[PDB]
Amino acid sequence: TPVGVRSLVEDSHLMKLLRELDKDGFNVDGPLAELVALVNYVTSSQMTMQDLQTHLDYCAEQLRKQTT
Amino acid sequence: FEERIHTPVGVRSLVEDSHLMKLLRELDKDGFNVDGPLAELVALVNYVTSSQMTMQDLQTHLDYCAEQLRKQTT
Amino acid sequence: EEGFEERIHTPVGVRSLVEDSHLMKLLRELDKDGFNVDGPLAELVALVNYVTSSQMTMQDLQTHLDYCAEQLRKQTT
Amino acid sequence: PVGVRSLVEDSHLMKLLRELDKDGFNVDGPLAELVALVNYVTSSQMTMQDLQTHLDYCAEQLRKQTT
Amino acid sequence: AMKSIYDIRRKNLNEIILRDFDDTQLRFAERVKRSQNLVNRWCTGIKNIGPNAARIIEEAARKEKFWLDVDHELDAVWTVEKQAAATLNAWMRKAGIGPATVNRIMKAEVSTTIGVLSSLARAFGHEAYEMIIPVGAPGIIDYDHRMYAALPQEEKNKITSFINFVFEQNK
Amino acid sequence: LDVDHELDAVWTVEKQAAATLNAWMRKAAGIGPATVNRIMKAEVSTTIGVLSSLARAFGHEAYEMIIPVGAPGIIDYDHRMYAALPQEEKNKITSFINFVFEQNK
Amino acid sequence: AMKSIYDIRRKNLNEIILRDFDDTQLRFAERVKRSQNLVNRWCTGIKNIGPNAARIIEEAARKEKFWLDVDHELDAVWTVEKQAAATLNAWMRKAGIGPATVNRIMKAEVSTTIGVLSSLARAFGHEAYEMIIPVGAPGIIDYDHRMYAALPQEEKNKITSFINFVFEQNK
Amino acid sequence: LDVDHELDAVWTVEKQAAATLNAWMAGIGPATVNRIMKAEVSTTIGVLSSLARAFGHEAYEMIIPVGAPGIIDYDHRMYAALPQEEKNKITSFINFVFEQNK
Repeated sequence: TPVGVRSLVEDSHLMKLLRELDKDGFNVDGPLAELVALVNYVTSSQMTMQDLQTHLDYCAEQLRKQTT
Repeated sequence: FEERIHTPVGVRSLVEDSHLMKLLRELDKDGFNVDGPLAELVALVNYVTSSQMTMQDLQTHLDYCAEQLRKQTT
Repeated sequence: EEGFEERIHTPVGVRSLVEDSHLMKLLRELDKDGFNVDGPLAELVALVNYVTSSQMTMQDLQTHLDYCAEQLRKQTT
Repeated sequence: PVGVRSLVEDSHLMKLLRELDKDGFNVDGPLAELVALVNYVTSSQMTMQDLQTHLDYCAEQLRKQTT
Repeated sequence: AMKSIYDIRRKNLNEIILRDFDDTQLRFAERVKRSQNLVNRWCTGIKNIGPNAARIIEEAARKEKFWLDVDHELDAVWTVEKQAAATLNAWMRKAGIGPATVNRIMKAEVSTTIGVLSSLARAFGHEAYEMIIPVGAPGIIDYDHRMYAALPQEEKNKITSFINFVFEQNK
Repeated sequence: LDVDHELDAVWTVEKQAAATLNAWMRKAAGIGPATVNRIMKAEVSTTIGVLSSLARAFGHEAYEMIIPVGAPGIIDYDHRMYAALPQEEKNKITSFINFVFEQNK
Repeated sequence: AMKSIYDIRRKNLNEIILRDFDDTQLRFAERVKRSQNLVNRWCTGIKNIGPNAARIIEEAARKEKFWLDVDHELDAVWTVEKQAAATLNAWMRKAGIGPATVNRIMKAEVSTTIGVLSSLARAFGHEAYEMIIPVGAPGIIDYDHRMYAALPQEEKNKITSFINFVFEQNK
Repeated sequence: LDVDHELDAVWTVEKQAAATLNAWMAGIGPATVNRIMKAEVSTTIGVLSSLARAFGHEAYEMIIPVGAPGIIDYDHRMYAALPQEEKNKITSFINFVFEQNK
């Protein structure tokens, strides 16, 4: 569910796994960079969708008045 | 009446039969050529039919777009 | 010569009807000769205003749909 | 956008997680998450593309009414 | 595309002949005093209904002036077997054959099997489900199949998905 | 493969009748005849009169079971549900299709 | 809902006043032969403009009948110191002299420092920027400030991002 | 803190002129101007005005604050230049955003 995916933004199990592995001495910054992109994408993509929501709501409100 | 006709219900009411469509049809009877006048009313009424349909059509697509965005959000 | 109604099919023609159509010309001098055409005059007021108004909403939506698709572009392109 | 879509099918993390699974360490939690995040990229992109089609339709109808 | 006047005129011409003259172009040809071919060309759309005909049509159709020019869209609201041969008969019209299998004439007042119809139909080249229904309202055959076939699958889903959505918003 | 993704980079009439009827469950058809309700195996060729009653029972009609829905140029939609639509909504479906056709050259 | 007739008449009346009879509504009051108190309550929106007054206004405006009811939008589509003084003058209409915290208050000549300007403005529960606003407020965006402050930050960003896009599409 | 965290959300006049001019990247006197950017002095409204035009902007723009109420944060120069019909789109949208709460 999307509620789950939004919660994957901050401190996922993948996040908790990747951090302790970096402390051991092997460079996981390549992998760590990838999770950053996706997690930011979740945030950003969800920000845009809600922005569209408001604007379609607005468009539908103007249409309602002219037709009803 | 004046508020009625200014409601969308009222502007749609003018499509089929309005006093102006009654009025213009009487003037034509006497030999006055209302080609110019009558061709405009028809256009005005046809824009009312046409734009109301488009708006209803856009209404359908926006609720489709909103339907999908819910599922991605919800 | 070229026709009358071919221009009036276009929205450029319908918008031009907003102020001073031949129908506007017609009803006003008819009023000046003593018959009450306020009813008819009012009907043309509603339609012409609707043209203005509906055209205004559509451009407004034009702007908002451009906005929505500008944001969509970024996320998918 | 191209980069995040590329993560879908072939990513270092998906290779990484598939190497850790063989050891005996159960990565069901971490692996289930990646799949979802990845699936969200396919899903959200198809929807956005879908919305792109309908806004362009809506824009088309308005142009005809306005032009 | 958004309607020209010819569209509305013809649409109104079409509805008149149905609702006043029984959807037969000759009965209106008789009242309007014009050739049934010209009438057919207007109805089919092959010829744009002129301004003058539109007035003559209104006279002939007993309609008030410019009614034909006005869009009235907001105005308010048989056997399988014999049609299988009626289709086949109309499809014969282009002998008793029947080049592949068959030898059923066919009378078509008896129920035939879908295999025989399928074998009959592809003789003409057409499918077996055509033309099973007279109303035709149940289906969009308007679209060119080639154009739909050519669409990437991704574009099909959009088409089908919007259809399904329209279905649920009504009933 | 628990990973749902739609992109990497960038037959005869009797079997269709059996398939379409297999789809109309989830949504005992005798009622009428109980003989036919083994058609699912596609071993028999039903007559059009009986298939019509094996459609008209559902409120659907005969042809809907025998349309080659799998064909690329045949849209998969419920034909009975499209019949009942107002012309306004029929036009909306037709209008979007032709738009989508004009896109993609 | 958006644009009733009273609102249209009001806009056309203000247009007439701004266009023809320029600054003062007293000058239309003279030509229309009606109280300037009445002419003022039409313009600002307190009293709506009825059927009879509309034509009277038109008759007084030298326009044709129902022009006032017709929306004409489709066609439609200085010193800082003296301002700070004239603002402080107009703020003295609505504390009264003496205030506190400052003296040397000269109005006409001096170009005060923004700190004092602020101390003068803030003493009236206002801000310094308001004192130095241009003739007409073109960049302002009138709104209720309490309500914008009350919006969630997510709703603020949606408002602000839209404006910028609007700017971009206009340059 | 690398990722966005957006979903989880969360003064004097001379300091504003410091920020808003720093935000704004004859020209009368250089040292006069070189002081203003780190505050340290209070400028006159007459000098405030002529300085603003250098960028195409007005006087009040540089000393206008952005607290919670007045943080409708936009370029005034750009807004002033808009046609009226399009200004209407902004205020219609804003006033709709209000209504979506209560």
